[PDB]
Amino acid sequence: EPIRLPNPMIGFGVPNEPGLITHRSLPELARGPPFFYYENVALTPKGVWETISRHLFEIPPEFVDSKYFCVAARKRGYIHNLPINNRFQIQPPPKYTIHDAFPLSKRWWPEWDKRTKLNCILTCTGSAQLTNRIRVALEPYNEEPEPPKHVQRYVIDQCKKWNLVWVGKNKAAPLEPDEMESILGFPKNHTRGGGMSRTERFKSLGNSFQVDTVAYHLSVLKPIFPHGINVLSLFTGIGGGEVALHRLQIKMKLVVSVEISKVNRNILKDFWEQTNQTGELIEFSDIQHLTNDTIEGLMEKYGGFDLVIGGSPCNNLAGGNRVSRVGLEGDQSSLFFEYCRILEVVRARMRGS
DNA sequence: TAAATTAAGATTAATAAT
DNA sequence: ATTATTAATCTTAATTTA
Ligand SMILES: Nc1ncnc2c1ncn2[C@@H]1O[C@H](CSCC[C@H](N)C(=O)O)[C@@H](O)[C@H]1O
Repeated sequence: EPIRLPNPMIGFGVPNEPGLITHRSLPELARGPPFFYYENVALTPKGVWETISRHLFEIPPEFVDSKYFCVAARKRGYIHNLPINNRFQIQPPPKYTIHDAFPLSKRWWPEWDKRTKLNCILTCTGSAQLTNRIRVALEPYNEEPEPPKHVQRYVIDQCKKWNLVWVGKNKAAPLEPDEMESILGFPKNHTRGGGMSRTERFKSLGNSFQVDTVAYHLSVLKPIFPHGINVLSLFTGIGGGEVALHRLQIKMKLVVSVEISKVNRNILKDFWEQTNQTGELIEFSDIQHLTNDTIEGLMEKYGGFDLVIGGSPCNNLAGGNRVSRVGLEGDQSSLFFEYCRILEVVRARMRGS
């Protein structure tokens, strides 16, 4: 049978909502050590998560929309072998509604824009030409109490489609990098510096984790590892998993990071020093060049990995991709099988066979 | 020439309507 | 329950700025 997405998309449960599940039955092969945590977009071409689950020991994905953790939706699938009881959220949780998340916006927000929630944060931002087109469409009705319905429809659907917020008179503009940073749960200016351009900031932020969602899942690790963990971070990006562990106060004795973007590696190392991490950070570039024996050598030096965490590329899965939405075997999304290859090396030492 | 700008539909699912 | 309509969606690439 095909994988049906859960409605509501709350996974095994989210804060302040009914339907929390405290126990599941995992397949014997799925079982740690190591713990592992895999992330990707939920809204793939047909059959993709079935294949991902087949290669991750038939674990059913946990589908969670991050709108239950912040102001912006983020419908993601999570395959992991973590315990699911006694999760807790990092504090304080981010603002839940647009009204609280954008305090100045009530000055410009139209009554007929009924959004209390933003849509997914993506790598492609709305253009200044779109802002002008919306402004021009609304101005012939400035002294009218309300524009006609067909004009309202165009503006509303463009604000949703491009995740625009009202910032000036008849002015709907996309989110700023620091706003994306805060909604995704990163500290302010996390992706400012390290040679990252504003353009690259948009892409890296759009590709990243929602930290509060991932932290809520990883929270179960805190009683398990009082002395911290050795982490294998695959497709690290701007370090969503590391920020989550940091916010959970779970010591990272070691992070071996694999991330091909140089500016992303700079952002992660900047975070490592600015938060005064006492553990060691090791940075690799291309996962395709990371050999099995290197993983085994690292485990022999540092004593294995307690957690393997990563999200492999989505560009060949994402609905926004006009060119190469060819599925799991696309040039970038096929790097999922590199995640499985590395994970299997860790499992061979940790659990055997 | 790094950085910025802009527009380029299709695929599903969720929801509404028989 | 079945069908039709609405709705969301970790993007690529060509091009221009500066
Ligand atoms: N061959 C490769 N080796 C290593 N990393 C790669 C790669 N190809 C792509 N990547 C990286 O895979 C990442 C996928 S996006 C994942 C982002 C991460 N979860 C975060 O919190 O930010 C990107 O950062 C991309 O640069």
